[PDB]
Amino acid sequence: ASGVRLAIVASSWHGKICDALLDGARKVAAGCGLDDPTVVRVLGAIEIPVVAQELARNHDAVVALGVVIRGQTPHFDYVCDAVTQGLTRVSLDSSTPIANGVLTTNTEEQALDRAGLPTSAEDKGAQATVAALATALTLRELRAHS
Amino acid sequence: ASGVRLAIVASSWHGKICDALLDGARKVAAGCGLDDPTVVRVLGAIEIPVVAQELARNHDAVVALGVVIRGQTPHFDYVCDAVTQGLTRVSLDSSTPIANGVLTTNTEEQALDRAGLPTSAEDKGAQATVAALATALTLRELRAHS
Amino acid sequence: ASGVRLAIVASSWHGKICDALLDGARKVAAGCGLDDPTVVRVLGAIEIPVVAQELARNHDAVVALGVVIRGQTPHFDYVCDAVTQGLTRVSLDSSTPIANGVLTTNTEEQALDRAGLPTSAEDKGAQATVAALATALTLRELRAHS
Amino acid sequence: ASGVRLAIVASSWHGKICDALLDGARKVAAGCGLDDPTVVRVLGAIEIPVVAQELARNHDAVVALGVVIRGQTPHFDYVCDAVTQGLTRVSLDSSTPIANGVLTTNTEEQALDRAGLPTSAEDKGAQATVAALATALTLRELRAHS
Amino acid sequence: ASGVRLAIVASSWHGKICDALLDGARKVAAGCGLDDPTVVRVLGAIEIPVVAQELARNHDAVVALGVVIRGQTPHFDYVCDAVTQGLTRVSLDSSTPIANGVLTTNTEEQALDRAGLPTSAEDKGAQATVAALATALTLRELRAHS
Ligand SMILES: O=c1[nH]c(=O)c2c([nH]1)n(C[C@@H](O)[C@H](O)[C@H](O)CO)c(=O)n2CCCCC(F)(F)P(=O)(O)O
Ligand SMILES: O=c1[nH]c(=O)c2c([nH]1)n(C[C@@H](O)[C@H](O)[C@H](O)CO)c(=O)n2CCCCC(F)(F)P(=O)(O)O
Ligand SMILES: O=c1[nH]c(=O)c2c([nH]1)n(C[C@@H](O)[C@H](O)[C@H](O)CO)c(=O)n2CCCCC(F)(F)P(=O)(O)O
Ligand SMILES: O=c1[nH]c(=O)c2c([nH]1)n(C[C@@H](O)[C@H](O)[C@H](O)CO)c(=O)n2CCCCC(F)(F)P(=O)(O)O
Ligand SMILES: O=c1[nH]c(=O)c2c([nH]1)n(C[C@@H](O)[C@H](O)[C@H](O)CO)c(=O)n2CCCCC(F)(F)P(=O)(O)O
Ligand SMILES: [K+]
Ligand SMILES: [K+]
Ligand SMILES: [K+]
Ligand SMILES: [K+]
Ligand SMILES: [K+]
Ligand SMILES: [K+]
Ligand SMILES: [K+]
Ligand SMILES: [K+]
Ligand SMILES: [K+]
Ligand SMILES: [K+]
Ligand SMILES: [K+]
Ligand SMILES: [K+]
Ligand SMILES: [K+]
Ligand SMILES: [K+]
Ligand SMILES: [K+]
Ligand SMILES: [K+]
Ligand SMILES: [K+]
Repeated sequence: ASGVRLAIVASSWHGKICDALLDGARKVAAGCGLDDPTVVRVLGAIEIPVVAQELARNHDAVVALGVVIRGQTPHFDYVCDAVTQGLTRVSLDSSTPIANGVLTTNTEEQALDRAGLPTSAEDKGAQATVAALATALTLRELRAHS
Repeated sequence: ASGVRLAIVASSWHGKICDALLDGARKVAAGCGLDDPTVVRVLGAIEIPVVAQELARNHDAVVALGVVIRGQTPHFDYVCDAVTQGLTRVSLDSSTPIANGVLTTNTEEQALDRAGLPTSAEDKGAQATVAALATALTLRELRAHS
Repeated sequence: ASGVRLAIVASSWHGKICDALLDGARKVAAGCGLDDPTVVRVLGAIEIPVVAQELARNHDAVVALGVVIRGQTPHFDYVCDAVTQGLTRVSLDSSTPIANGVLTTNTEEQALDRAGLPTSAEDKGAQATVAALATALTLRELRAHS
Repeated sequence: ASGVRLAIVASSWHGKICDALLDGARKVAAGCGLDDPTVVRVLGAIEIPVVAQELARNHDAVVALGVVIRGQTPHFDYVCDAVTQGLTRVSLDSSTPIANGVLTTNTEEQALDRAGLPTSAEDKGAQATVAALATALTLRELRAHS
Repeated sequence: ASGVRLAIVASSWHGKICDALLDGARKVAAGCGLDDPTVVRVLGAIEIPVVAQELARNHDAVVALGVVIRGQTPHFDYVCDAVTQGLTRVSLDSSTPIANGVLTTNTEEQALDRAGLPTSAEDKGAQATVAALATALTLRELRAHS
């Protein structure tokens, strides 16, 4: 995937988990021959789509990373709705894969188990990056060349 | 339906169930006189809409196939929301039927029962392909000729 | 309403209830002076929006008819979400009333009770056609004439 | 506020409660010295957005009035989804305030208590009309002038 | 951030809490070198998106502030849906961060605890303003300059 132009936008709310997701995404990229993806940090998940929109103008794939954990109020629901609506719109507006590596969990324990920290069962940041690269390559093959 | 240009995009997440959906889809297409539909694989359901969008540009119908099974977190809900929002937008943007053969189940048992395996109650992949082809033929008759 | 150009698109999933809805729609149309509305059948509710979009280009109102009954899986929810998002978009894109006569029930008995059979409490097919025609006539009044 | 061009669109479903909302709306408009608002009736809440779209072309603000009361089926949910999606889209397409005076209650008593009868705790018809007028005035001040 | 043009739109439903969110927003802005953000008041949360849309034409970031507290009817859900859908669209239409500082809580107690009063656990008005400003600065760096 060495010719793929990859961007990663990672939210910061939930610093340690977000750092873990970003590390996983960056390692997949480097594993795939990309040592220099564009990496941008934003404060919360709601800020991701507008930045992803900008990044989609100059990249073949964008990986969105973040962590949303339910609390005591309906806020969780609306944060997640905004992200889903935003990322879906951006991908289709730009005809560019925007992989969703934004964790949406009920508990912190669940988020930790999915961030690819040392004891985690999985890494959604890494998975989201494979998805982004694989889709970019597939689109490259489907589009105009001769 | 021998003149209809059909594309099938299939998510890889639950590989065995996805293989089963694709088999049903392909057999329907072949029975209707189409031995060579455009078949594209993607990694996860979220990746389907952007690829479906590309395929809608030069096909009369697109069949989306995949399997989303609910787990411990709200992830299931947001994957399904993205797929719904995306496929709906793509079909209307492109004025092209995008048939939904993306299983959205609570259990693996339920998904298996709907993948048209020897013992399955039904085959969602075959059903979605019938729907895509029937709708394309209907649109052809509705539109400009002769 | 003899001057209004009416289309009716009806899904075939749950055939007898759909037939019942279509009968109610046709009777209202005839009563309002329209013996020959454009009637198109599709396989499932998900196929309605793209066909409604096509019909909206050539008609003053479209009636969407269908039956979606909840089963074992979350699939009901997303089918209904798709229908709602699609018809809403189509109505506003085309500035054309698209009446929602798509039943969304928990049981078959509920669906029967709203299909306007001899024993039914109401006829949603008839209701949706009144809604479509009334709204078309209202828009005709509000828009440019002399 | 005497120079704002106001339109009101009110659905007819639950006629008495719909009339109460409308009286509250008209009272506010008269109280603010408005030239007779454009008043349009539609059959059900789903018809409101397309008519509000037409009204927004010729008015500084639109008040949407209606009553949706939950029953036995999931249909309440999808009616409200459609209204929410439609009105939000119309407001933004037209850059015009569309005030949401559409009651969404679980019971008839709840709707009555919010419709501005002598014994009502609230008057949501009046409130929506205040919001419409205020927002129109705010926009006028924000936009281009001497 | 002294060169960023900031706008704040604040709903007046729940006056005291709104004032508190606004104070947090203004303090963050002042701390980052902005003493004079554009501040606009609206009556309800549903009015925010149309005003944010106007503000986005003339500003680098917009902070939406407000308070939606659940009551006895589903109406809370649809207000929050409208705000979520609206703000998300406005941000992407305008390619401008629209920060969501609209509290969505089950109780008045919860809203007070998130408004940054003296004994509050957090200040979401302050948080939303940091988000808006950080995202504007990020976008400035990503976009065209020499
Ligand atoms: O990445 C995130 N992850 C998050 O978990 C998050 C974020 N972001 N934001 C806010 C953020 O998305 C925006 O920056 C903010 O709304 C301003 O735009 C949140 O308010 N949250 C908290 C959502 C859950 C609310 C809760 F804290 F659990 P509560 O106890 O208030 O219900
Ligand atoms: O076809 C799928 N089928 C799926 O079941 C799926 C997919 N895809 N993706 C993610 C995938 O769609 C994207 O590739 C990813 O978000 C990157 O964009 C998932 O996270 N899932 C799992 C959703 C359910 C998560 C769960 F495992 F059940 P959990 O226990 O974490 O709640
Ligand atoms: O009119 C309908 N009415 C329907 O009830 C329907 C339809 N259509 N479709 C599918 C259909 O909308 C599309 O043709 C298909 O997805 C291909 O695009 C469905 O899958 N359904 C079934 C939804 C209910 C799910 C269930 F069958 F009960 P389950 O037990 O699998 O949850
Ligand atoms: O203003 C309304 N208020 C309403 O309460 C309403 C409306 N409209 N419509 C239908 C109507 O919006 C459209 O005219 C129709 O779908 C055709 O487009 C409804 O079906 N309803 C009722 C929703 C269904 C609830 C119920 F009838 F009680 P049920 O027991 O069937 O769940
Ligand atoms: O900022 C707000 N905060 C709010 O809490 C609010 C607002 N606004 N609006 C209405 C408002 O958004 C609009 O101005 C109105 O719909 C007209 O467009 C409301 O109806 N509410 C009340 C929502 C909850 C309703 C309830 F009071 F809990 P109920 O008991 O009626 O269900
Ligand atoms: K791109
Ligand atoms: K929790
Ligand atoms: K990691
Ligand atoms: K090619
Ligand atoms: K096509
Ligand atoms: K499960
Ligand atoms: K099969
Ligand atoms: K038309
Ligand atoms: K059932
Ligand atoms: K009937
Ligand atoms: K006129
Ligand atoms: K206007
Ligand atoms: K009830
Ligand atoms: K701007
Ligand atoms: K409460
Ligand atoms: K404060
Ligand atoms: K740059």
